[PDB]
Amino acid sequence: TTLLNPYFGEFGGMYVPQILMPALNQLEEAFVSAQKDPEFQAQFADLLKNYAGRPTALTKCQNITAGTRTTLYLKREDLLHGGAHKTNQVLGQALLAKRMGKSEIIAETGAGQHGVASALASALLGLKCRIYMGAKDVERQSPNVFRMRLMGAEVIPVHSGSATLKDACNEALRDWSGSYETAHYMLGTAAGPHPYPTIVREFQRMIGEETKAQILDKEGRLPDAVIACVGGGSNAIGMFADFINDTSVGLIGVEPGGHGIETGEHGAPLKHGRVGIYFGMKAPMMQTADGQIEESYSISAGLDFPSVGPQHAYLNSIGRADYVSITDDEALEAFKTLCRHEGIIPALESSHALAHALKMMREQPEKEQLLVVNLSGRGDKDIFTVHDILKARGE
Amino acid sequence: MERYENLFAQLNDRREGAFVPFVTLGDPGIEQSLKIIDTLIDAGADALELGVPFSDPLADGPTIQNANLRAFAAGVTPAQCFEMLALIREKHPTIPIGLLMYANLVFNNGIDAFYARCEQVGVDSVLVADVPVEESAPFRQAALRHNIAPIFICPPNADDDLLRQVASYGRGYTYLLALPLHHLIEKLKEYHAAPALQGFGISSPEQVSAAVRAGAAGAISGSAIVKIIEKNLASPKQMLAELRSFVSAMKAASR
Ligand code: NA
Repeated sequence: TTLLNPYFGEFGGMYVPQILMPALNQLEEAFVSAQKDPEFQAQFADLLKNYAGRPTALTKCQNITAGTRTTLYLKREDLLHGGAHKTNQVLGQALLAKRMGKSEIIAETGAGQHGVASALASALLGLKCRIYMGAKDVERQSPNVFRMRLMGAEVIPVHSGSATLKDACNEALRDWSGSYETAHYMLGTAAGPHPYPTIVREFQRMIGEETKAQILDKEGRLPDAVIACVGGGSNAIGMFADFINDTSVGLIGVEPGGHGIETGEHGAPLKHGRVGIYFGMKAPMMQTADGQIEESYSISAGLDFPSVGPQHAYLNSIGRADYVSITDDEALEAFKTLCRHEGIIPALESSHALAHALKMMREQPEKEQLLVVNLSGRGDKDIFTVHDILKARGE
Repeated sequence: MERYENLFAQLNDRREGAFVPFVTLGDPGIEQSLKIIDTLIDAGADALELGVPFSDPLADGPTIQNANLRAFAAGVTPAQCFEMLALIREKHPTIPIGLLMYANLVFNNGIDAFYARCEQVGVDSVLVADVPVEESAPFRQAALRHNIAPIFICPPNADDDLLRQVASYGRGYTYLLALPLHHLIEKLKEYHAAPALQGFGISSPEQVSAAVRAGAAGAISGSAIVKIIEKNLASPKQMLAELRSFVSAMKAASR
């Protein structure tokens, strides 16, 4: 029994062990109450504005579109405190945890960005934070681990399974099954069991709400398309949400193509995976012929989720949103182009969305179009990765 | 599911509890696993609970996780698991066999098809670890259509509504994982739930007797068995010895 529908069409659900159900029900109830509380809304907005830096700018590209009939805008989530859109929702979940009278936060991370985000919200709101991380991701992300420790977060390395993310994510849920009465599990994307896909969307929807008002004020019309990368689907659904009932606005999600869909080494389960049940939800995922969960691949660590939020699978199925893919090389080129023509270093994740926009622009240069790309984050974190590649190419 | 009915009927006439050990199929190797199973049986197990290796067991502790890894390294697949089950059933006709599955393995080739396959090889029950009662409908429905008992877990944080549902949808036995223990058993008998088996950390003979004495139809050793396998990976001969020894003791305690 639930207050809200845990499914979007046939995708979604709450496929978790019986022991976790009370936790999901308590959470859903607190979210509904909170959504109706003006004092909650007021508090959340205050943090976003006075701490996080919202609203973020809507920048018109000056040089990148020369010689085409495309007008490109970038929603600047790269300017948000923390450097990525993740901040919006961790703050929201942190408040909700407090409204529930919880005093501890649990989270897990891979690329490390969600870890850093959960730690900063917890430090600010006086919550105790513990983050599970797979050793193989730990050694690979020493910088983010250090950030987490500076902020007072306990980083618990997991010596289990593939000593990777999935083991941490399973240790994170195990911990929660025994400590939910005092701890909140801060899932880092618009996926997992209900009510997370709904909660994460709602705590990220300001992205789209702002963009609409900003584009109407600057251009006096809605854009022709809004584009965003999709790893788990939070920044994308955050941008799309407010535009769903506006049918003249195309919604385009971009999954990582890695080395190429045909190579098998990519991260596009929505368009190239198979429906399955995992992570507490029924959704498209990358799995073997016999149902084992495979690893996804992308140059950007933040798009390495082998599944996708259920709402995206639904939007695609009914034809409201289109999903495409962009390879490592295409993302690398868009990364270089933005630095050179606009003076902005974007995150490699965000670069996948930009690449697709550049593609739309260059393939039909005389097509008049007004596009908005969600620049989900800044790429300072990616400097070294990009550098090593271009050298391995003599550039 | 008839095998479970006949087992408990018998155990009652002997004022005895059931002792059900759990093991991951194919751990540490196909042929070794088959000898282990034959040993557990010969040593006195009343039934078996067998796990099928999954890539991401979000509902299992580390002892099981490692057993799962060991089975994958041995190149074990679901398909190979079904050939094993057929062999075990061909050798032991009356022993009830239950599987511990994860949703995706059951969903993969179609839910109905999975249960049809279980009916074929002789499986008696299936417990899908990550499917709560709220989402159980298509699973329990396919199970019943193929004469397979759908097993559900009754957690410590269970409420009255949960108890009612479990008692109503479950068959075979109830997997007992706060609330006073005997109280919990009383309520289940009241709603006419399948016989309850205690599966929480059963690792010593006194715990089995204590489970039975509290009104439970028996007990399940969740990882205690998997521990002996890991301890003796290097000595197959001795591994079987400690297994026989342990199981024998656990079962003597159910009397
Ligand atoms: Na993904």
